[PDB]
Amino acid sequence: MEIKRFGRIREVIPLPPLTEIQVESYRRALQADVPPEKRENVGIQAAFRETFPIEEEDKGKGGLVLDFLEYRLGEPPFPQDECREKDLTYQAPLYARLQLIHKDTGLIKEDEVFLGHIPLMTEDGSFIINGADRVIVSQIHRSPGVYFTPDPARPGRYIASIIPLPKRGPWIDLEVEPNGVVSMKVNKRKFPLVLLLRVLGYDQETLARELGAYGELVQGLMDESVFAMRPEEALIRLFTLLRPGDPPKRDKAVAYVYGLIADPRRYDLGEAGRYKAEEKLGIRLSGRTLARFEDGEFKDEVFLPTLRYLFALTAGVPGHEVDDIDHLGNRRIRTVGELMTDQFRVGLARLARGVRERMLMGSEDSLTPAKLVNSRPLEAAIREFFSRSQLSQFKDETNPLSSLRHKRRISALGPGGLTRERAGFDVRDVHRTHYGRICPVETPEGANIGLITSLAAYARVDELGFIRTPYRRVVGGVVTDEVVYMTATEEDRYTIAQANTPLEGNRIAAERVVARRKGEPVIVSPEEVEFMDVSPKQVFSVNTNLIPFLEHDDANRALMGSNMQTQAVPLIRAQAPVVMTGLEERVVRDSLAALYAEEDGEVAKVDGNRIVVRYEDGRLVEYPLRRFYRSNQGTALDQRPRVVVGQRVRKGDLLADGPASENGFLALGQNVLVAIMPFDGYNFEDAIVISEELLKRDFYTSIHIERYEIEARDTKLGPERITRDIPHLSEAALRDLDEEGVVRIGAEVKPGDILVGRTSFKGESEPTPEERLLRSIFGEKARDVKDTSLRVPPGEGGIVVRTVRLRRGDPGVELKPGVREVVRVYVAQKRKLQVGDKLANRHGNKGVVAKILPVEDMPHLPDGTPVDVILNPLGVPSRMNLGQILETHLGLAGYFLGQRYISPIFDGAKEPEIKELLAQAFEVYFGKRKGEGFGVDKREVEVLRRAEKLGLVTPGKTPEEQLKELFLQGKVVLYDGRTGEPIEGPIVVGQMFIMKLYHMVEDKMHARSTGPYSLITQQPLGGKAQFGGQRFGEMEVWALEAYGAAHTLQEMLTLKSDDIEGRNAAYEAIIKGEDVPEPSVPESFRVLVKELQALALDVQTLDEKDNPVDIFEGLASK
Amino acid sequence: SMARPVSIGEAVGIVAAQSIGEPGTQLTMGLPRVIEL
Amino acid sequence: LLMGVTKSALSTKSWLSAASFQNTTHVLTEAAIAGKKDELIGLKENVILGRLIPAGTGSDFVRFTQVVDQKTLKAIEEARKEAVEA
Amino acid sequence: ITIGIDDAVIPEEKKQYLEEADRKLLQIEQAYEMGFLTDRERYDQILQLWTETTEKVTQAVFKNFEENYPFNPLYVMAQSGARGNPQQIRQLCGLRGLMQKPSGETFEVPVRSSFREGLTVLEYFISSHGARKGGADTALRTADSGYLTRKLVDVTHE
Amino acid sequence: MVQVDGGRFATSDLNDLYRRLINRNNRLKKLLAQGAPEIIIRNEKRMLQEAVDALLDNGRRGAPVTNPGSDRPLRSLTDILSGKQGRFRQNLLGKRVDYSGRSVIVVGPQLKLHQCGLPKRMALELFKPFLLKKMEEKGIAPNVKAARRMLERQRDIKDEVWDALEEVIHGKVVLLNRAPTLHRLGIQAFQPVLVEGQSIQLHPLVCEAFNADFDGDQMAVHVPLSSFAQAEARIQMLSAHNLLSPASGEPLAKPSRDIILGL
Amino acid sequence: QEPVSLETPIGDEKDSFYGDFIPDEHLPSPVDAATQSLLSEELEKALSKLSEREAMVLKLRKGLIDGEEVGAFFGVTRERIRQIENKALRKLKYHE
Amino acid sequence: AEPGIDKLFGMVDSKYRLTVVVAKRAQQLLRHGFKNTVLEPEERPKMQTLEGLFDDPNAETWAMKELLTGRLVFGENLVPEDRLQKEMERIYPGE
Amino acid sequence: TSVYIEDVLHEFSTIPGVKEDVVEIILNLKELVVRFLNPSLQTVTLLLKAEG
Amino acid sequence: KKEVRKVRIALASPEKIRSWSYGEVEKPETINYRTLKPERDGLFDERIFGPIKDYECACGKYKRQRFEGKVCERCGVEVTKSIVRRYRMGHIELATPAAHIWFVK
Repeated sequence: MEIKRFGRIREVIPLPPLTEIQVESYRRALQADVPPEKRENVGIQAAFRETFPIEEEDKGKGGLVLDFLEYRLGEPPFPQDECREKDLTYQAPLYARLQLIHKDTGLIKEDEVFLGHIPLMTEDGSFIINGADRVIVSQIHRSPGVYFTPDPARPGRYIASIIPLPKRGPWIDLEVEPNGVVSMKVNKRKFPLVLLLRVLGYDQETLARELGAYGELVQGLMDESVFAMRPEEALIRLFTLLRPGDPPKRDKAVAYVYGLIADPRRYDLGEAGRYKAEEKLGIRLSGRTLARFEDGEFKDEVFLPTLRYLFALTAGVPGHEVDDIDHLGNRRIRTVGELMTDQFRVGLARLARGVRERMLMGSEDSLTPAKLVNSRPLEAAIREFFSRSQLSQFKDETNPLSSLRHKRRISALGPGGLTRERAGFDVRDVHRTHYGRICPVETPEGANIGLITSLAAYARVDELGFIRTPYRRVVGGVVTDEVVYMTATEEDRYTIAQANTPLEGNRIAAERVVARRKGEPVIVSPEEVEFMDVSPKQVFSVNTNLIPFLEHDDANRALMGSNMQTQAVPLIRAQAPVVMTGLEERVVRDSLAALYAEEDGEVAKVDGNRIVVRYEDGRLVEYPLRRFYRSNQGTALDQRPRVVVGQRVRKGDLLADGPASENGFLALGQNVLVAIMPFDGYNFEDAIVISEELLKRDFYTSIHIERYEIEARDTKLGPERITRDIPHLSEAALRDLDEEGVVRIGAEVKPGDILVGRTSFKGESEPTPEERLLRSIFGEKARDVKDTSLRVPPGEGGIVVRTVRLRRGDPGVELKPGVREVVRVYVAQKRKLQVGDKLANRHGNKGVVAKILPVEDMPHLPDGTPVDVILNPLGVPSRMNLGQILETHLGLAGYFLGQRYISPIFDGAKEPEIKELLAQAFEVYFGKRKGEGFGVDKREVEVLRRAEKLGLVTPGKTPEEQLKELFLQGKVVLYDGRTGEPIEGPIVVGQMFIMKLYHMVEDKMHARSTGPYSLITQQPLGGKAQFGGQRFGEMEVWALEAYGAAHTLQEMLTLKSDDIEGRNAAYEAIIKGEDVPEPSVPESFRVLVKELQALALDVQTLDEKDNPVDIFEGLASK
Repeated sequence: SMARPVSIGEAVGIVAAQSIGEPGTQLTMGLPRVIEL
Repeated sequence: LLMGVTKSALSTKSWLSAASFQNTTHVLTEAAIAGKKDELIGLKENVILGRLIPAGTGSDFVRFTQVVDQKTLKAIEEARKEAVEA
Repeated sequence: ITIGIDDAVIPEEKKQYLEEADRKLLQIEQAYEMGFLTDRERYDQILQLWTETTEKVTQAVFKNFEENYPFNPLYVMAQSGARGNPQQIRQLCGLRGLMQKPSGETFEVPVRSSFREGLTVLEYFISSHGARKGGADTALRTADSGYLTRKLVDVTHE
Repeated sequence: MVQVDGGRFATSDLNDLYRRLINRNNRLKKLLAQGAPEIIIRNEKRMLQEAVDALLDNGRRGAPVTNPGSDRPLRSLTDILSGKQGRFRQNLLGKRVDYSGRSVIVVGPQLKLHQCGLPKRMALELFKPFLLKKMEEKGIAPNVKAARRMLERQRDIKDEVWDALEEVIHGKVVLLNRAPTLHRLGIQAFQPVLVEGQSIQLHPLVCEAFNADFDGDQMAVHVPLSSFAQAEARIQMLSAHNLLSPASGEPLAKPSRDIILGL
Repeated sequence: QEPVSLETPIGDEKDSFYGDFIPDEHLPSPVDAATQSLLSEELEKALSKLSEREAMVLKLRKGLIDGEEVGAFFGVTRERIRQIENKALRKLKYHE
Repeated sequence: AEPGIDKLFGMVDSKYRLTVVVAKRAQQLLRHGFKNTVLEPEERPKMQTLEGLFDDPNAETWAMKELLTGRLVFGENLVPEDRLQKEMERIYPGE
Repeated sequence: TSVYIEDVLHEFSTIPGVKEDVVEIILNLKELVVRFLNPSLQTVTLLLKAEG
Repeated sequence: KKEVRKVRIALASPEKIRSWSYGEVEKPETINYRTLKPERDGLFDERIFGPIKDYECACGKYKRQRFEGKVCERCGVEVTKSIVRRYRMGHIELATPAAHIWFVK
């Protein structure tokens, strides 16, 4: 299986480690491996230092000075798998170091306080929370900076805006009124900005001349000079305009917060907020926000340049200073680390809220730790984040790729409340900046469009929540092997060129060059080229980047394909596509699917269970294998070993294959032999037909493991117990249970079988007065006990593979209150490809398997080789996805050559390469035929007739050469299986990669007769051996109503659910062989009479002539 | 649904509703006008 | 008087119909005071009640229709014979 | 009746009509560079140009199938009631014309390419803009399914 | 009032309001018995008003709390006659239904328009009562009890039983519905046809009416039980009778893709 | 822990009310009236057939207020309550 | 479609009338025995492993069949509703 | 038709000393092609047992 | 037997409210944990509303199907399934008048 690779653009730098977003976000979050000595703070340590100097001074007695030194974690409670087996979180313990001082002598320092537990991250990038693997998405929002907006309402001029956040961080808006009045909005407050400038220290003289020289608009500033004659008098003047009945003397009081400390700051000193100000305007920014503590009289870092630029924009050209919202340099991405640290900060301040109150009830000296510290608020906060937050979710780990794509997903809809389901128009739209930064394809179908979108393959978040796509500098017309990851805003400064631009080492070729100055598509010259694209993968996500002939595919069905790959199911006979993009290897690599040698070496031992190697440095290492493990959405993820005893190996070489990996290539489905023709109505509107042969050679067959669980809760009536001797059960039903009442391993279990025997006592509680005595009187413990066991639900199981008991004397387990033990039984099934299943190619051909033909009567080549699958051609013209056709063609050639290929995305394989390879193949599919003893079939001739008459072959030629022609065009003769006559027209066939999706027909087919019914509302449900009924919706009612279906509708609203007396009459009467007892009165009606009567309404029923009518069945009488 | 005259007791109301509502799913956001009418 | 569709509906003669709108208490009340009748005209009203659709089979035009074997048709002919006394 | 790649037939007249619109656009470019065309009229004239080039090649491929291969699977499906909008076919064989910006202003450069051969990286990214606006509209159709029909029923059930 | 999971009980919120009012009213009576200082009797009378207003309608006066923990307005009579379920609304907005099932659909070209194919097991469960009857008519079972035990598990099902099921089906029809039911042809009735496999099979012509294509799309299925329900079902509701749309007199069961391409 | 209210969001806090989720079992809830009817009568029959001191002791000590042997006796030895209690049961169960 | 349906819509003023007639016919067809019928003689409905729809599979089909003959009578208020059931139970046994 | 392995109790097992999971093995087993030389033989149980 | 063509809400005279009722709810006594049986004359009473139990009496006075329409002696119980119970209504005898807040607010 030799790989030819097509197209050579030398993609100069490899992909980022595609998990880096989570791993490094949660590295930067918690400086954990590094000493607290280490100089950078941001994340946990900064969230610490932010709150930490806790000054509760003088309202009676104080001198509390509790400060921060160090913090540490080190030791996780339990192993990872231990954290999953028992339902525990994978965490480290947090204890920071502290010293509270006094107004008097000395300072007690209690080293450690394990205030709160803090989860950890796995190598691969996920978390373990409730026992359950979870993942934190990222988030988008408006980056905290200085922005300039056209006046929404008024058509003319602009309004500034100073945006901070964390939420606590005040919002200021600086608009200039044609009236001249420079208005200024905080908390809905509108006033001449000047009052504020004065508070800073700006006198009306230096202001107008040195700022507003260039605009005459400066005269809109200086109007109220009457008030602006007095400095600190202004601070009070302003103090007025918040009016709770304040102390008008309290000087630096509100101005303290919007100066320095708690409110507008960005994370840390240097680049946190300063970049967004520094770039859009201004020059520098000492301090986090405009502030002063050392002199008391205040300095604005900010307020002058902001207004200066509102001038600079209102009048003429510094550059062109209107700011775009959706531009991804004026929008920001929230890594995991930061999100968790935001919650960690608000938790820490819940603690700082309680401890102030402990500064009051505190004795005098006796305070050192637990007086001040409880884990409770911080713990509750972090825990609340990880297990209840909108942005944590169950790991999408159907297959490796799925989980990977989840890890690098990106959401708009913030649990902080960033965006809501109502609005979406311009929000959802792709924006110029999403180039190289965000996938234009990866957004999902239906409501969630453009809100959740995954980031580009090459994109990577820098120190501050900004996406940065690379580019390579080019020098005059000389291209560099040097690469710069550029900011969105920074990107627009330059003239960037396309990667599909011709080369000669470092040199452009074409005088006409394709290139993009900010946004626009521009034709340009070689000299003018400042930067060039790295490769065309950078434009799209990872999924989207695994489609090989994407170039020829409408983005709409390309999205379908990208998303489809998410839901592929890992197949026992998994295969890596005959034709790949090349990323498959790196994807199984970066996902932690497989197992790779760490050094050169040799192999020592190879179990199904583990592998042991002997390295160069002297080491010998055991790697155990994930033998057969269950995944969040059912799919089996075992690792298989691929190496032998006494085989040498190379660093980075693979040792065992992941869930859906084939010799270390992403294997999501198979390569089947497709013919692409219509069939006797069996591949209709998208349906798909199959050769039974796929089942005999276990192809589209996948394992699946469900997992059942039951508790032995403890009761008012007495404790429940897990045992074999249930009462009213036939010996037959008990055969497969072990002595403890748990079903034994490797037994075949049918819906209705017992998995776990459990016996509860008779309910209605322990009747002390008479029975208590009876207990003494008669064989104490001779009471009564009913059976409440665990049955395989309708739906099914298969065979028991694994049991887990979590018993009392709980040896490392957090059992719920009341819970005595729990039992889980794991049940697997091999799921062959039944009819009703879903299959789809990479190019987005959703289809159902609709017919399984026996090998015998389905379309076969001249040589008796039949096709495996039969796709309707009618699926192609609508859904412009000619990629799959080119897959099929290349596949055809790869079948006879016995080789696989890599067509890089936009550096594809071109038409004639294809053709040459096909020629190569014809001399194998046919060259043999002639020597073997066999020329043409009379059928072959008879179809070549119609072929040249149709214009496919060129008349006058030998059938050999005609068949060559017909081959190269993608098509070959095909015989009907069932007639043996040929198909009157040649037909394209080839190898197609096609996969089996999560949507099998187990989760899907229900059918209710009769059963349970809910207690308040009497519409049915299910439990023991009964499904639940389908909802008959209002529209379904409308449907019936349009028709005359009066009775059918009544039934649907009566006998078939709700009306009890009626439905019972109905069943019994069916058993008789009677029609059905519809009438009497409807439930709803008598119930709405009495329910109406419960408020004092007299609702009475009348005859034709207005007369009384007893609706209540002769039961109304007193 | 036939081409003979309408049969008494046919719920023409609902039928007309449906028959106008269903194609609404094909109206670009068009529809706002159908509402505005 | 020309009205918007939602307004047109929202303001019906029937009360049962109106209790299917986010305003129920008011209308309940209103029609309680006035001893208001709901003739069961329309469908919505009739269906809130578990009653038989006033359209398809449910039309009084059709509800009542009878069928007879000739055998039993001449049988009712006998009923009016015996009615003559002595 | 299957679908090879070669069933998607690019007419000989494409490269022609392309040449034509290429230099004619160059004309409009001097004609604005001289001062005769206002910045606006330039734009509207480019748009005009491509609008026409597009319509032209569309009718041209249909002329091709009609005359040379009247049993061409693509064109068969298209002119039967099976499958096909000539607008689409235009995109497969001929060219998908001008993509618009998010805003509404159509792009200055159109998409010269067919699906049958390499859509370039950027033609693709320009394509996307409109594509997701379509998918979005459809999703905003789904959201409230019997909305209108609801109100109508409330008005009409009687 | 009920027993859920052991020593817990569960209560309709209305009973705590009714107890609130029994409490207040009784204390009032014995406040008149045990002598009558005005401000105290008033305070009680006011309490009384308050709690009537409670059980009738919370949150029109700031709302009663069950014991600070589940600080949620208790369900008042009014709340029952209005809400999400609200007695009035739910009867329309519609119920869960007994005789009903669901599966993925699959093209069933070798059906008639007349018909729909559906999976054996499904058919079995669906007409189960009827089937039991049939087993009783014939020597298959003595009475229903036996018939019942006969069918609970899958490997059992005897051939003659099947033949009886077929006998039950005869010329009855079932209704088929597809998700967003926009006009009345969103539901049509078909003659059921036992088929190998596990999904429902549909006649391609009325993939038009139900906007269904075979790529994961599911459909539900219901039985009609009465001779009446059946009559409407096949006379007005059967597919083969519903050929032209009522929207436009155009025919709706028309040739779609494959058929046309062929002809 | 008290009886919990019948209407609470279950699972995904969307629209579920905890009456939705619970089926029905049995109407008659039998073996109550008939059983008590036999029960208390037979119980009383043998209750009466032995010396009332012994019967009544843990008759009302175990079944008319609360739980005590320390406090059991009106006023005799702990030994004697123990004794006659046990022996009473014994003769009561199986008469010789 | 089902046997001779156009002929049956031709039989009535309202489509729905047909449904009501058929329904009620199948009803009495079951209730007062199954020998209610006007047509059995020779060649009426049938089924396939023995042959007997000549006893009791599908009742409404029987209705449509009878109705297809001018044998039955349908009409708004032919006969007083009570003496109807009296007469039906009195003439035909089978309970 | 059917296989049984000493210490295996179901097809989803793995044996010690053995690379192939019991599925890989039963798949490798389906490949077995075996002539009966006598058409009375409806079935045969082959035994494998090897070590080291 | 008689058809129902018209339905009418009126306001109800307290004498009608008593007419509707069977017995007056006395005690705020649901049911005792000991016996999941109706406490004295509490909200869930057997005499007032009807028997929780299928066909049986509260007092066990009558326990079979045979006397389907008859009423029991020491507690008043006319018998059927769950439905008779969900259908019968009681009443509270209010000391001081109180007001239907619908008419108020």
